[PDB]
Amino acid sequence: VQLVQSGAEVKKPGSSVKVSCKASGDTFSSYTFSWVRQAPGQGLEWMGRSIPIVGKAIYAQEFQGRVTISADRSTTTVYMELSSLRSDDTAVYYCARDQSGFDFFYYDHWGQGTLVAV
Amino acid sequence: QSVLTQPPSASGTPGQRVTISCSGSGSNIGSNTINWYQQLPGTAPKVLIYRNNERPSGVPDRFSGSKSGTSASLTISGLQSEDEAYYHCAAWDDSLNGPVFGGGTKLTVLG
Amino acid sequence: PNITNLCPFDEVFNATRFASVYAWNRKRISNCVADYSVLYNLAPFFTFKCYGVSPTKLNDLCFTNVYADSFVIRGDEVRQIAPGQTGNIADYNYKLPDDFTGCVIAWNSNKLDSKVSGNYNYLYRLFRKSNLKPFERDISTEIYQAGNKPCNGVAGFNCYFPLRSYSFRPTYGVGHQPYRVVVLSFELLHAPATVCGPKKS
Repeated sequence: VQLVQSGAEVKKPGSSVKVSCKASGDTFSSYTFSWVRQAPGQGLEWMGRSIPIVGKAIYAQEFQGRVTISADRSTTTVYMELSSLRSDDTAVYYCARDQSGFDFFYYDHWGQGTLVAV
Repeated sequence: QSVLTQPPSASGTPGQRVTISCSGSGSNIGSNTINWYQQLPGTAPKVLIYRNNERPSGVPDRFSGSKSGTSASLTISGLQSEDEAYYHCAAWDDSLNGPVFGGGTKLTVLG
Repeated sequence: PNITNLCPFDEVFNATRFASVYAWNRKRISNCVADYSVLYNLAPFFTFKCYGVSPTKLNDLCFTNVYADSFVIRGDEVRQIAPGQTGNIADYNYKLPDDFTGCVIAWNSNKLDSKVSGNYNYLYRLFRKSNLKPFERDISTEIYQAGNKPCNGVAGFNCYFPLRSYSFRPTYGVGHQPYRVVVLSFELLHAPATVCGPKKS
């Protein structure tokens, strides 16, 4: 696999974020894609999941609506849009690729994301 | 912050067998397997193990994972000095229909 | 009756990956000698019905040409694959004619097809202007304009995506699990035979 994303940029509270992740070397559509953020040197917690095949997406119940996830199969890309940023969102964001949607093995192929400071 | 509790730090000397445990609740960890992950310092974190018993290609073998209901334990033998990093436990929480990750440990390899 | 040749039913029935119902990968087999004893004697077949010929005297027949088409489905619509039956899957994705002569095989496969994250490799279409002629594929993803309003590009209201996906995870109950479905279609002795089972004596 070959994963890439946008570069690191710094914002201010009350702004919005458009961030993108691209996968190459495989069939982009067939695999679903997960987005997870992590504060620098802190714990891990999942944000959302997106379906390149259909476009249906699922988000964390604690963060419904305020964030949105989009995917495109013709250009083979995934995007976050972030709204109402604050100091709590200072974190690095990771787009992970599922190799198998089974408990035996999952969530392995996975990239280096983009850091965001608010 | 998650259901999967985790002590914050862990230590290990060269040639020492060390054990690290991650526990949660029977709703998710007592009914589903556990994956373990490695946040290596400064750059992209890497996978450690999936399903607690089998490993990917190219990863070394001194890691030994085991599951006992709530408690999943990883044991390290012949720990090396470059392994100081965050270690995390994850599981597909079925109550929230999503993945949940542990608090993480600072594995420090004392010289 | 030696017998000499063989046919790869372990290629189809033991295939690790199946196509969804929108682009079912029909495979035509010819010059074969196929034994159904390895098939029928298998344990977990929870649904084995046949229409044109009885499932007992299969081994003593000759087939002009055989098409084996395999896919996955939800259990609830497994009964819909019957000839002439209507509904959703038997009306917009893949349907069988009344003069159907082959027969079907459906069973439960939660070993590998079940996905804890759900069905995001398979799906089943919901929207189409016309009922498809039997045994006809359909791969076009033309956006189905629902109301009178024309629309291209993106989704909306009265403008819907023509594809919807299942979700086969172990928490789903019986009838909601991934049921593999294979269908054998053939013409019963109206041409020189190229595939026949082991003519037993």
